[PDB]
Amino acid sequence: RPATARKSSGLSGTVRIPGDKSISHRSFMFGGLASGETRITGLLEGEDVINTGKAMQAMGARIRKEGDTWIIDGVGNGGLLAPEAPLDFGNAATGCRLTMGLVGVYDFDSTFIGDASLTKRPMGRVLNPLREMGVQVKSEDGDRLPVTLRGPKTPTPITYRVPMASAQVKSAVLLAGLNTPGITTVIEPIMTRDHTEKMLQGFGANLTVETDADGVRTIRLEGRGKLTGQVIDVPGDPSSTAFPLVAALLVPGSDVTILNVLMNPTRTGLILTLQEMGADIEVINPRLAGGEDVADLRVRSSTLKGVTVPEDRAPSMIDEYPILAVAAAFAEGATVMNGLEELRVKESDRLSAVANGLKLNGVDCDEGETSLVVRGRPDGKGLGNASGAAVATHLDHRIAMSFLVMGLVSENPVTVDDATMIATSFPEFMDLMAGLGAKIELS
Repeated sequence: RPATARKSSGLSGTVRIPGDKSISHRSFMFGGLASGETRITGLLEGEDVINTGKAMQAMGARIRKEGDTWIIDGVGNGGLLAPEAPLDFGNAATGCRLTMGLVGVYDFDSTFIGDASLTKRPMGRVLNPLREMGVQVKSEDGDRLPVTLRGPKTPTPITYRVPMASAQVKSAVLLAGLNTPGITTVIEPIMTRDHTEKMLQGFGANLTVETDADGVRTIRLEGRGKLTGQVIDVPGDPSSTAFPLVAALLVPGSDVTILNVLMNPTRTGLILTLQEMGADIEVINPRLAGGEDVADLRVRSSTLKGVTVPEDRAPSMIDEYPILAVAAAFAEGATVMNGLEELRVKESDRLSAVANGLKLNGVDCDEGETSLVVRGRPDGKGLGNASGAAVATHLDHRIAMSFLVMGLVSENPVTVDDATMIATSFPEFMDLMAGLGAKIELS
């Protein structure tokens, strides 16, 4: 299902982006665990959230949705009730793993099952630390579902050095720490997404983060402490935010306000990069949501300037390299994006797709084994492709959307060989963008 974006006259509108999955998941989980009531609006009701909510309900949380608001009466930290049946996580690997972390330390049997897909996924990175806290683990093969957990009557807090920087493992251990007396500590070599830390604090947990000279982080959590209900308006998905954000910056005569933007630095490498590139992004109505920094962004057409993007920023914007590279195609000078680390543990996987799409669209860029270099053309002259040449998306929704955004600015249209994958990632993309005045013709 190819799609073509054509030069836009100027984007305008106020849009809200679908809630972030991670914050939605934690809001729902913490909402069910905390004492008191939590009200959530903007929830991304995806598999992880849904399945996690089902599990929280299975363990005593009272959940209901009224209007656009989910209302959760939590069981209180340490208040989880033994589930009467296995907790099926379908294909929600994240919801499954975090729930395991949360529940494994409870002194009741918990069985986790999932579909064929999730059942093949390794769980050991989460199961290992649970075992170290005293959890009895019964699992298949190389620690795969189905998994039965039974926490000890009293778990032991642990000081876990995440063998490998993982926000999820860190998250699983911290959640495990919640029902554990004493201080559970997670030490991660580099700061990874810290939504669990942020949201725990947002729910009243006694959690601190120490960072040493090397940036090594020591997250300490006082277990069995209180967690209390919160009013949470879930911030939007940063990666989805990226598109209208970049489109508004690039399409001249554009003035767009994006509501409820997550401003957590571990998720906003793109925004930070654009700001350095001189993006006219006005941060307004700053506030907190479940402990997360949130603001709305008033984005006006800007003249972006090339910058060098440090490899250490990549984690905070891993999925935004495609759209940043597109933004770079319209920025002054060159933009240098370093980090061959893992664009699939490669520096030519979909990294090549982006480079190729750019080239296909007249963009002067150089793809290396360590850095992608893009020399931009702010006025988009000569960019795009008048012959209708379609960018090979390689079933990558990020490439499809980034290049559709590109066509809103390039002198010549940009076509993507397929947009179907957009429905599976940011289905409201087409409507939101068209709503802003973007002209995207779908095959």
